[PDB]
Amino acid sequence: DPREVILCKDQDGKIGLRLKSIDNGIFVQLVQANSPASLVGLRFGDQVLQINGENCAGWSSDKAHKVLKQAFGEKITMTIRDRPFERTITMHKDSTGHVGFIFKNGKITSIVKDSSAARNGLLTEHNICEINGQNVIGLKDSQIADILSTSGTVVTITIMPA
Amino acid sequence: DPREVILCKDQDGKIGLRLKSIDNGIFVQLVQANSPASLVGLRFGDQVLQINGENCAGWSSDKAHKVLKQAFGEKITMTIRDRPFERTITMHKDSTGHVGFIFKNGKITSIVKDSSAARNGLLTEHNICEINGQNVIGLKDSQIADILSTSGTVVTITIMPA
Ligand SMILES: CC(C)[C@@H](C(=O)N[C@@H](C)C(=O)O)N1Cc2ccccc2C1=O
Ligand SMILES: CC(C)[C@@H](C(=O)N[C@@H](C)C(=O)O)N1Cc2ccccc2C1=O
Repeated sequence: DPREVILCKDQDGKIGLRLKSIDNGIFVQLVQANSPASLVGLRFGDQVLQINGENCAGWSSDKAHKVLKQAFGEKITMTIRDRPFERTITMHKDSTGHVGFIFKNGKITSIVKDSSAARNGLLTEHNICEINGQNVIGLKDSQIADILSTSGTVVTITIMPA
Repeated sequence: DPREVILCKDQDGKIGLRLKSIDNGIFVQLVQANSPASLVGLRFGDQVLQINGENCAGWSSDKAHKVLKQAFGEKITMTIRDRPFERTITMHKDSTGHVGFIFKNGKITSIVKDSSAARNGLLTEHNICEINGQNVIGLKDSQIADILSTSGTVVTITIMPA
């Protein structure tokens, strides 16, 4: 089900959040670390239903950001649906220490034949969100590879359509 | 998470199934009624992981259909993941008996302002799969409207990206 969240604006007068209009709906594109957004448990992928009571259905990215910018008081209220496009998939590394997919800009671009990823039916055109609980949104590809490399045999990732 | 299914080829030498390659993965596009696919509970949206042991990752629509066509013997085995893109949303009709969205060819094309659909954050470019348990895949728009009309106030629908 959805849920309500109350959060306050920081010194610089922001919440550390980017919103994207996708199919006439507003979605969290990035949540900056240690921000008011972070504390109340907002994460990349969350759907924004209302902002201060008003429905977001139909709003552009620009409209959604302009509402928050001129939003009145200390406290903004938001009705959220938790990552509705969330898919978790558990994979196992082979002898070479690989689960078997290629990615660019944190998005899966190809699957390796007869790998663990192929076995479990991983899909391309999906962004990597987490790896074993560690959020990888807004990291460089090399930083993602480090996390993959420093993982154990069991590799659980969370994905979403691009 | 996944599961195995065994099914036999019918008199006309088919299973009554269409498969579509989506993001280097095979998916059920349509399940013809009273077919071997229908028995054993295949439905539009299911992901095909293996066909007769072999991983489907990377296969084209043509490749996937060609495997089944020349597949040896009475019995085909398939590893399936049940509708992984499934999203349910419950809505309530207004005074005019409307939840507030437009659709064409069983796909949501627009949301009505300040409706129940807007309130609950329904998205366009999503196919309607069920309505209160009733499957509406392969129905005409008018037949869908009948089911909507003959629904009560509470309207639960299942959707998927187009
Ligand atoms: C094996 C390589 C090609 C692959 C990889 O580490 N694969 C993982 C998912 C596995 O199988 O453990 N990487 C690492 C990397 C770093 C920077 C930019 C792109 C990539 C990429 O595709
Ligand atoms: C309000 C009307 C135009 C709408 C509708 O009854 N939808 C409900 C779910 C609502 O608006 O709540 N319909 C009915 C129909 C029949 C055949 C083809 C398209 C449509 C369509 O968009």
